[PDB]
Amino acid sequence: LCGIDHEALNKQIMEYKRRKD
Amino acid sequence: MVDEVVHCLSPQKGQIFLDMTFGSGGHTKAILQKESDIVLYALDRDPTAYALAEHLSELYPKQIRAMLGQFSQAEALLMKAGVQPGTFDGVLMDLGCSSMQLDTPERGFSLRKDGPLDMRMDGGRYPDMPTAADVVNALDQQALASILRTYGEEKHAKKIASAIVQARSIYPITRTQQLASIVAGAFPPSAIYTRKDLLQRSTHIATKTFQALRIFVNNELNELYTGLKTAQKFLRPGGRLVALSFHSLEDRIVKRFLLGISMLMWELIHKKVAKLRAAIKL
RNA sequence: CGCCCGUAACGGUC
Ligand SMILES: Nc1ncnc2c1ncn2[C@@H]1O[C@H](C[C@@H](N)CC[C@H](N)C(=O)O)[C@@H](O)[C@H]1O
Repeated sequence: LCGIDHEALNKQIMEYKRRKD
Repeated sequence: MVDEVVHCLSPQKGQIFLDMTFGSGGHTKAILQKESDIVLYALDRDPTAYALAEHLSELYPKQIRAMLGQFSQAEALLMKAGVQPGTFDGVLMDLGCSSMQLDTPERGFSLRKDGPLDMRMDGGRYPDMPTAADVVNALDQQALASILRTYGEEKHAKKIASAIVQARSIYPITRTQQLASIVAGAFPPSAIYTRKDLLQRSTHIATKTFQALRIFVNNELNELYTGLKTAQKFLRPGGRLVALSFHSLEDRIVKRFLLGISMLMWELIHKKVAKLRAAIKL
């Protein structure tokens, strides 16, 4: 875990990755 | 040192092994250089590295079996190839980054030579996977700061995170040296080369921020843990597991793993020093 | 006067 979630930050990146494409 | 990793695997005749981190093939080409009547399975999620693995398979036909994939998908490819659990005499894990992805600037790992902010070990195999540029161009301050502080062991997280979010709102970050100047700007021109290395060598101030993104975009920690489990199940009783750690997190994970903790199955036989620790599965 | 490294004793939130 190490504190930082990866799936939560992933879709926040995807919601940025597609609003550019 | 390479010749003391094979010293722990103890390869004999007829044994079969797994090099979950093939890379340029240093450890693999050192096992065969000691004894050749073996069967090594070579895994690496880097297409540039696995290219050498199968370039050696056609060279050592009755020995090498190249495989491409991450640690997280090593269980599927091992089963789909005809490998049952409890089969390997030894499993090798050499964590970190191969010299191919750090030196070649087109892959964007080095801040020395300029390439794009890519930082992906998988490279082109998954183009929908976010790059290091996509990370610093999306997440917020409180999220970027925690990635640098934990994954990168950076003390001045909020300072660097605020420097990234401000340079972002002007122009997107898409290169390695472009990002290195942004973080170095959060400090006066003095601090750019103040930090010293283990050999008292001068290092850039972005070297920790780059290491955090290197671990985050490739998910080095979560993929390491699933790789430790997969190595445990495909090792036979009496099989040896050698793991080269290269920072506190990679070392604490394998430490808590071999002891059997999350927050009796292993005979820990070696701990040397860049920290090695080998064990035996029972 | 600012930064970096290391150390040390400080205070309301998980
Ligand atoms: N989580 C991971 N999943 C799959 N492969 C990885 C992972 N982390 C690192 N690697 C690979 O392991 C290699 C690590 C390198 N140090 C290679 C070591 C290799 N023994 C050599 O001779 O250089 C790199 O080529 C990476 O592509």
